[PDB]
Amino acid sequence: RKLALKTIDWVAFGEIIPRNQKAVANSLKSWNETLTSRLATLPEKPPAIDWAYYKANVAKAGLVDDFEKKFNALKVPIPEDKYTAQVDAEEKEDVKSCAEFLTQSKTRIQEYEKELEKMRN
Amino acid sequence: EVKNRLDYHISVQNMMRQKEQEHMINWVEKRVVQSISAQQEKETIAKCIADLKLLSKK
Repeated sequence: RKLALKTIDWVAFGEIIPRNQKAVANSLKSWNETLTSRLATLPEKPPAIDWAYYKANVAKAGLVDDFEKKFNALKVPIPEDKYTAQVDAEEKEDVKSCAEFLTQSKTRIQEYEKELEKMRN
Repeated sequence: EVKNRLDYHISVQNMMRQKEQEHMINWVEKRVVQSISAQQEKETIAKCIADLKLLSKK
């Protein structure tokens, strides 16, 4: 496919602690940057062949022609997944992140604010 | 990976035509040149160009 547009706040990234992954994050960033540098380079298109030229010029012939149509015809899968639990190993851990710890954490936060009201008396 | 293929076949025939051309050149020259010399008239041609020296050297 094309490119995926995920922006990464690297500040936040490493920090995580779902503890089986914090270490992973530190490594995964750098594992990323290896992949990041790699893709960012790779030349987008390879060339293809002047079939007519070699069609003449290969005289174990019809080879180029055979190859021409067959190469122009020959197609390619696109490389598998492994590890895409991330989309999900997100959002549920995200409910832990956000909502579950969020809401609790706000519940904490409020009591001090209410009590700083009290301490304002 | 495909092309190297094709390219070899060409390159072979190109190299093969030169190794014909060399073997041709040596053999062709070594066959049809030995007999020629029965022309005393290659020296009438030596003569001819030599009159075109002896004349055409002015």
